[PDB]
Amino acid sequence: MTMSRRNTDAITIHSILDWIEDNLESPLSLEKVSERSGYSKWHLQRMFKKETGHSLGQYIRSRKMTEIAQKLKESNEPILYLAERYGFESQQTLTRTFKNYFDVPPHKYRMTNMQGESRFLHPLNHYNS
Amino acid sequence: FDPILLRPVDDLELTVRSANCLKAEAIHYIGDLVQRTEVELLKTPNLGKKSLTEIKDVLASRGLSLGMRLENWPPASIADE
DNA sequence: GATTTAGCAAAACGTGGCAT
DNA sequence: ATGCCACGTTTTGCTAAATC
Repeated sequence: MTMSRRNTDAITIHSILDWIEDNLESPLSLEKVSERSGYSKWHLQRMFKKETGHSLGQYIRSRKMTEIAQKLKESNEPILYLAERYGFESQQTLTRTFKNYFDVPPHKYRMTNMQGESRFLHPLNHYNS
Repeated sequence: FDPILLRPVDDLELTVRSANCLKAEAIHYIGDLVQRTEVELLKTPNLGKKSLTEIKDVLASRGLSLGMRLENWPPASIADE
């Protein structure tokens, strides 16, 4: 009591966002992986959702999507490489996820100059993003 | 003394999952970290092994040993977030 | 050749509640 | 407060295909 800064239910989750961000560049790091960094999937999901506002598994995909998108525009790293690097089983898989998220094919997104920061979830996950 | 050694772990400018997780283990000063056993700290159900690289970097680049007892590290004003 | 796509199935997940 | 099932959902996985 007598703090007016952070919440007890918040501090227990205020060590998951950073964990994911520093573990999504290569590994999958979903609820099951974050289980060793918090609690059981079904419990962590509930706690994460009631803190950040978004779902864990949802957040993982959302952040990875925008991260790859940036590397498709700023960098010229091959789609197949980015896929395998980010934990995707195949380029086809990444193409599916990207298309069902940004609605634009990964290869086209790389050439689309009109496309910018749209549907780009940031490593905050607390205020709409 | 070292300018960053007397700084909060949350404001050491490291990676993502490192500085923020360290201040969640009652560590708000690097002085505690240098006297902390990595074998236990990195085993905490949250701390990542990828953070060890940055943590060890701070100690190594400062000439600090694992669990090196400091004569004086906590000043007058020492609070948490 | 490269990219994108066809479906199918599963896995987890989305949550609610439940249990301790 | 911690653990769990179920229902459902998304994704996933999988073989291929199609387009560029």
